[PDB]
Amino acid sequence: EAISQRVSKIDYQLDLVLKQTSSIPTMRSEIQQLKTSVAVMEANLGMMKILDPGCANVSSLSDLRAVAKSHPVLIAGPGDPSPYVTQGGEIALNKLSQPVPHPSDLIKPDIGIERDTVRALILSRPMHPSSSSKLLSKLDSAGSVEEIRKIKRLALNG
Amino acid sequence: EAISQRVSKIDYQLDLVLKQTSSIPTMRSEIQQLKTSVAVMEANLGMMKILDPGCANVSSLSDLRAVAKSHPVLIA
Amino acid sequence: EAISQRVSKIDYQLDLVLKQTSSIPTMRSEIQQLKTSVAVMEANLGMMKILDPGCANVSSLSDLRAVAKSH
Amino acid sequence: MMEAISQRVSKIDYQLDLVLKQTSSIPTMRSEIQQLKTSVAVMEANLGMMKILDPGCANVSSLSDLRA
Amino acid sequence: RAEHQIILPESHLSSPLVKHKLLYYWKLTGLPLPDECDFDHLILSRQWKKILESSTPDIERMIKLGRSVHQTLSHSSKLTGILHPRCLEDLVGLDIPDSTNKFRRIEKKIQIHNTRYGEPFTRLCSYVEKKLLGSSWTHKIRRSEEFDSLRTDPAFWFHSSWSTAKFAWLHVKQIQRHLIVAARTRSASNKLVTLSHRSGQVFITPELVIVTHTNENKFTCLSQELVLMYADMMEGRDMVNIISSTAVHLRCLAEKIDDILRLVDALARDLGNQVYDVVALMEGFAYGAVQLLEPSGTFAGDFFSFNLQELRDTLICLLPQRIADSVTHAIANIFSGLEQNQAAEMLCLLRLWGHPLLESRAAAKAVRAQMCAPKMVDFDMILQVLSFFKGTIINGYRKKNAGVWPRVKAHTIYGNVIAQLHADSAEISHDIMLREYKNLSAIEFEACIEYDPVTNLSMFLKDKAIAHPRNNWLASFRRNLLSEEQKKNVQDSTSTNRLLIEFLESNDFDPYKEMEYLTTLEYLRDDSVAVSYSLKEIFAKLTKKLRNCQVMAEGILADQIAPFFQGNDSISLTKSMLAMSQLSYNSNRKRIKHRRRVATFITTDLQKYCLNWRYQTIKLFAHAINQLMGLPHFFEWIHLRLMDTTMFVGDPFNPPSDPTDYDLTKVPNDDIYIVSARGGIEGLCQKLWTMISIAAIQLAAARSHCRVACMVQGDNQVIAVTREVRPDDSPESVLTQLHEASDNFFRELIHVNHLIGHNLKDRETIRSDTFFIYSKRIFKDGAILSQVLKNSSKLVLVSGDLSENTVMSCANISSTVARLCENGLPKDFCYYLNYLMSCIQTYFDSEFSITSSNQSWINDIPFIHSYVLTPAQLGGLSNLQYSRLYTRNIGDPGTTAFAEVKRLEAVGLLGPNIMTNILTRPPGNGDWASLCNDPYSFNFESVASPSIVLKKHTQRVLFETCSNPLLSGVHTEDNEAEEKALAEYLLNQEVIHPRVAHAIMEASSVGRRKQIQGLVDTTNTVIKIALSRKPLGIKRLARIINYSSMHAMLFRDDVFLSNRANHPLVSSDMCSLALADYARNRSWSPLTGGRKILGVSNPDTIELVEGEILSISGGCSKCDSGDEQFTWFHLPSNIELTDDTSKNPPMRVPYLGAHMSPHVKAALRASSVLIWAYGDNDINWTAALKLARSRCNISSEYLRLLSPLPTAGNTFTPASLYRVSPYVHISNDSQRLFTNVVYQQIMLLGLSLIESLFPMTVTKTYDEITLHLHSKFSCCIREAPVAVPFELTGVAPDLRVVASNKFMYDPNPV
Repeated sequence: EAISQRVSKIDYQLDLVLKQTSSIPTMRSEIQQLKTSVAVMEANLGMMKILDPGCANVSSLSDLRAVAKSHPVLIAGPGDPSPYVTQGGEIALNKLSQPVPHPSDLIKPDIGIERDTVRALILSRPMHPSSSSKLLSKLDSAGSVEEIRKIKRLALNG
Repeated sequence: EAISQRVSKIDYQLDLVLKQTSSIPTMRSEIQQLKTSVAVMEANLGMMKILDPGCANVSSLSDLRAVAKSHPVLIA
Repeated sequence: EAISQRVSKIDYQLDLVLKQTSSIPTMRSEIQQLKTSVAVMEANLGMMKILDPGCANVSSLSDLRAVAKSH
Repeated sequence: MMEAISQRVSKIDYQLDLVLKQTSSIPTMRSEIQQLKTSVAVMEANLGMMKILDPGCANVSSLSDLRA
Repeated sequence: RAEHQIILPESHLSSPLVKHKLLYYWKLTGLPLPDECDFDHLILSRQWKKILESSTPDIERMIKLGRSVHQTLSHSSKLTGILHPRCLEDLVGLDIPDSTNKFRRIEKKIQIHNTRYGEPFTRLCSYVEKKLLGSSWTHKIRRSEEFDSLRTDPAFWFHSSWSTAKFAWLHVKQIQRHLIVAARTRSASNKLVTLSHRSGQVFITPELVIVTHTNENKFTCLSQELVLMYADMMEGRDMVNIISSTAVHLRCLAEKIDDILRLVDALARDLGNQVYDVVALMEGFAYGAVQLLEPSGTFAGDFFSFNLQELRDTLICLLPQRIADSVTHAIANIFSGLEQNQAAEMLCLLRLWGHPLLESRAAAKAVRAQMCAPKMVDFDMILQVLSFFKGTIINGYRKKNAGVWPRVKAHTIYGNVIAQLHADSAEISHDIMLREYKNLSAIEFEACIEYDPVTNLSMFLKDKAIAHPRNNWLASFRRNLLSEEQKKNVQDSTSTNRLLIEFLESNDFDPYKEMEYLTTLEYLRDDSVAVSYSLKEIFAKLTKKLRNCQVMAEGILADQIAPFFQGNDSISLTKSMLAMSQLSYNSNRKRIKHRRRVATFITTDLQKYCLNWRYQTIKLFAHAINQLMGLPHFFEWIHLRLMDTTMFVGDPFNPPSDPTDYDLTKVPNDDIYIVSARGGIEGLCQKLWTMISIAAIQLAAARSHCRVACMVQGDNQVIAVTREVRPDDSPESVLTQLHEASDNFFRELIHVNHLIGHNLKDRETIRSDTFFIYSKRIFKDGAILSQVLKNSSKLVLVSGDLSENTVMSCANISSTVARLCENGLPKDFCYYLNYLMSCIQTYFDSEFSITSSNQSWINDIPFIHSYVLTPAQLGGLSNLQYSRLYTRNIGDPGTTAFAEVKRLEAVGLLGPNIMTNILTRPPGNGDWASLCNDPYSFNFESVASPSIVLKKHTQRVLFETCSNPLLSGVHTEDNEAEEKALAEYLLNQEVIHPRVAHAIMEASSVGRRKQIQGLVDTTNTVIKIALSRKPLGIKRLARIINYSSMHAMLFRDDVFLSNRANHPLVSSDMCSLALADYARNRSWSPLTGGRKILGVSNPDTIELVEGEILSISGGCSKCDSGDEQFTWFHLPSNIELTDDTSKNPPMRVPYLGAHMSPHVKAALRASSVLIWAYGDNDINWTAALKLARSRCNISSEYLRLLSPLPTAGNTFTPASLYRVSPYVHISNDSQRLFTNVVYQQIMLLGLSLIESLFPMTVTKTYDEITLHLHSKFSCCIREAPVAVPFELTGVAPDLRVVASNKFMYDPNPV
């Protein structure tokens, strides 16, 4: 029927009128204020570039100036922390995650040790005796860190 | 003339915008929650002690002695 | 005259209630996961507040959300 | 003769509403997706990137100096 | 005076060696101090002008000794005053000829013992083993050549290197102990002993022993415990040199030890106090020498090289570089060539150069460095660990409570996965904990776990030394040494400062009132708490209240929260270790998806573990448990108290060096102090830290996608990264996947421990495919790796400090010898080594005694033979039977002692007079109370041990002033008389049963009072208080002092020197349980009246069976003799007992052997035992209800239904090495009767004979070995008696009970 349908259609499109004109100027202003409130959180988190040794404990300090992710550190303890920062604002950690007042402490082989260990490997592992005598014989002949390593990987493969 | 089933498919189609505009004011209300919650957070993080060079936001051991002079409180 | 305005009306109504109703539940679930990603912001700030010994009487039976709103 | 005036008011009402709702509902989506991208930068600079300092008293000063 | 002859000065070192004690008696005497003590901080600061003006006996002896030593050294040169350890090489080689003659007097008598008794000790060991292995082996019975060298050299103890100094230090030790005892009583006698040794004189006083050398004009001074340290180490290294030279698989170590000793002593003179850094490295070389024998080339030689580099890097700071090269070359030569066992053996060399001298300053610096240090942890890694923490609590509470999560604060469940898993109440897997760590880290809890504060009560009855409060802290030091302004501050000790005593005097002790010291934050208001740190290398002195809350929090975590984390406790710490090392590659190599699993192992070294925790890292982990208990602030007390307090290092002889230190809140973070200790204290708060480390280990296992079976007791973390491989996969792929997974896991474990603040090192830890370390025991390939030579260094010659006790001192040697037999030494060696050492013991106590009689029996050599060889139950001293060498002490002792006496007579060792004098021995006192408290026993006349007497006396004295509301019904006025009356009621019946009455009285409240009394801490400083507040008397104390004499004379009178003309009807050729039953009946006859004391004796397991190894043809001459009741033991042929595990038959774990209050379980135990013993009728139930009424509060209709079935219900030390016992098959089919106690012992006897077939010099097998332990043709087969029921004549005693105590009563009617 014409009238009984037109009444319900007019009522529901008035519901849509009440949707749109309240939905737009409120929600768009609220998300602009929402973005201006999340950007001020983004701009209040002062990074500090922690320069861990981690596990790669090489020399050449600038490498750990290079591989140093930034972090917003949060003081959760009593006292003064200022003798653990740097002109520039960077805090270097120990292997125990301890800050250190001078970051030069992070970056701070022989031949007798390696010969001793490979002799221990030859004498101690299961082996035919003449082959043990052979590898001991061509070990006092060695004279570098290299080619002791050749004997080391030769003994461990039999 | 007969425009009967045309009006019937109109009656069919208005239910989609019925359920979706039914869901609209709930989204608007949740934008109102997120505004106040993000406002509380940006109020908080301005007074936390994130370290900068200058080190003026230090607490001492006197705060532990001063705050622990009472039975512990409940904030919830 | 009535049939031309009628078909223009149903064209406009049909395609716009296609695409608005297509757009709504998508933004609905995104405002949903904004809630569960903003709740853990207060939760982690309530975790960060109680690590300092300046706040040790903040008794553990309280809410970390409430310590975020503590001030 | 009344339904003509009725649908004449009706079509401009329906079109005016829903055309002034389409061009807000779609920038609503792109703006809220830009805002979800925005808050993940606080989900990392506050959550992942956060380290907890304790200025351990590695010095020589009395407890009454540390109780200051 | 007899009061001063009870708490004797100790014979072995059980205390730290303090430097400034020795320097006090050095400066106090007149001598010149060493050059390294000229600018010392305590020497220069003290006012010695007043300290030397006391003229106590403490100082005048030192003055006379400073005059006396100074005369025999010239004025022509400078007197050098060498301080320990720079005087090690001298005192190592000390030679007093006097004490050498005085011990060779003993040596001659031991040579007489061997010449009179060596062939019957051959006959015993070649008869018993012949009997148990049958006549298929009677051509293969030859003695071991550990026994034979012991036989040809009787004086092993006297003819080794180190012996001539071992004589000297034992002599100087006993002289100084005698001088202390004689200086206790106020007298004016000769308080000085001078001895003469090769190039010099030795001066002995109560305090110092001073050794001089005249040719080099030097002298060393030693404090009281430093001569204990030298005396322990000389007989330690000499006994090592004995054992490692007479044992065939160990003789190659004998040079390698004698080098490394005499080497490092030479390094003592220039390194000095730092040579123990070289001694602390000696453990890593014994580890790396095991790590040289890996299956693949990876991990082989890494840690040996690391220790060798560290040994070089320490020696080059002090030595010339040529000497560091030569020394490092020597160390690397010594620890190479060794087997697996022979590199486990080099761990003996740990205590074998002694202990460094300690001081408070240099031990407080090493705590300020690592405890007042800044840290920076990762919050986002705290969340990843806290995720697994909360997830593990969730799954533990789920598994404990039938599939229910804890009471979550439900508005904090974030995300669609965790809300789903709560809504199902399912189990979080580790992957969801890793992925959803942001959501799972933020979940809260409500008060769903209800604790129990005093759960254990044994930890409150410990004697932990309590610091006096911080206004009195200078009472920690000797008031002789405080300056005058600091003497103004010390008050008097009203308390004893003991947790044992001040807990029992505690009026108004409520546990829940005392936890409010913490939860209400009053403990941090409290301006009286001072903590004190110990001198060590785990212990601290707290105040009273804080120590109480410490023990409560430990108990609550230990019972409620910690078993959530699987707890990773006697055999469960070695079944879950021996089977964990079945997961190495070499344990399962017969076979080589989801059909096989193997592992590789990481034993880790965390640097300064317990004191790198911070409040910032543990706060949230504590927060997740304060919520789960309903507590505001409980489990983070440690850091918040130590931040606000200042603690110091506690030592009497180490005061603060500055004389202007009055108050702790004004001292600088300096000399002995620690101000605002951020870190933990070791031992304290251990449960929470163990749980955080388990969460981090599981976190890193999940971040590299692997499965981990860890075990951690602090920083003793042992991780077995596993990988499941195929039976048909190549071995290189298996050992590649394992090493890849190990590298990934180790990298992530470094990473997750670094970000919470814990350095586990890359090189210090020990990764291996084969072995791992736990409690200094090395587990390698499904076996435990031998420690004979650690135990040989503990083999000593005095044991006990309560009297001159020879019985306990022979019991100590007996146990240590049994422990050597467990680590794999022959039987015939160890038994006769026990005999020779008990001879040396009983002659060592005659001489050298510090209590000035024995001359009648001490030269009677066959008496001393028959005395240390007769078992201690029958009267003598031999606790170590011949049966204890094969199995464990399960069973009846009396039958075993009679079986030993029957064997010793049957071979001709022990005389035939002595067994008959046992059988005719007059009875003793006899009680119903004593027979109830000690079944299996005899009523022979005996004297009471001073340990038992003084322990019982202290238990009775401490519960006199017992005034706490808890444990109030422990000590009553008639708690003795209830025991006497209850024993008279239970025992005196138609058929006397002692064992079941022991079970009943132990179950009832009388045994409950006994059990709670037996939890107090009877240290010697507790016995001193309980003697100083109620003296022992006159007759008891004279029995204490003359105990060894009375015991020896009692054996001499009763059974050795006796006539006993009325010999009984019992013969000597019967089974020994007949003689044990005759002796129990005849002994208790003036008390029993003639009734058979029955239901006690068991057979002897050796006596019962006559074993037989099969020959080639099969079928035994014992089973061809008409016998089919035996046990089947099978051993497969061709077993390589070493690394080559290619073709071994299946190695398995070898044979080792609800929901109510435990008061109710003890009550139902009483009901079950009473009804099964004395029949089932309502007269018995009338009394059994009354007995169970003492413990619980139930009624009679519940007891008749809740009563259990009538039953038999009336690392540290592994039971052996397991070499062929993992490979032996057991079939108990043919013994149709005994399929209990008998077969549990016959199994272990067979499996001990099988591994006694093969020594430690044999790595292969060559035949299948089958045993038939036949027992039908035995004298000890006797029928079980017919249980004729009856009724308990009379009424049970009243058994009064307090209902307030939860420790003793259960008022809730179940």
